[PDB]
Amino acid sequence: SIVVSPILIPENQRQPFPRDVGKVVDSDRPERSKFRLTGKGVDQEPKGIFRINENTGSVSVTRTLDREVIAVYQLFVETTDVNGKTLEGPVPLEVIVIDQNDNRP
Repeated sequence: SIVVSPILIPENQRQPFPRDVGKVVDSDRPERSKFRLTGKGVDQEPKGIFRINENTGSVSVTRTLDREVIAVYQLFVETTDVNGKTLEGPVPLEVIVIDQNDNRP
């Protein structure tokens, strides 16, 4: 089953992106299963902000972030087989935009 935990990433972080900021992993889904990531920040606006590594389940950010655009990107993950079928999910994944030495409290 997809195991996940809120990913708290600091806003304003700059390039070079993309960069892994976490890992969604499945406890038992087929070793062939590759993960989908979806939600505001992925395929929902803001689009193309977060992308998970379909195979590793590594959640990666593609650019900087700001807490006023979204305080929490609520993504949704799904385990998919090489058949493209979803065997698990959609499960939710939350990416919260934390500050860094108070970037913008």
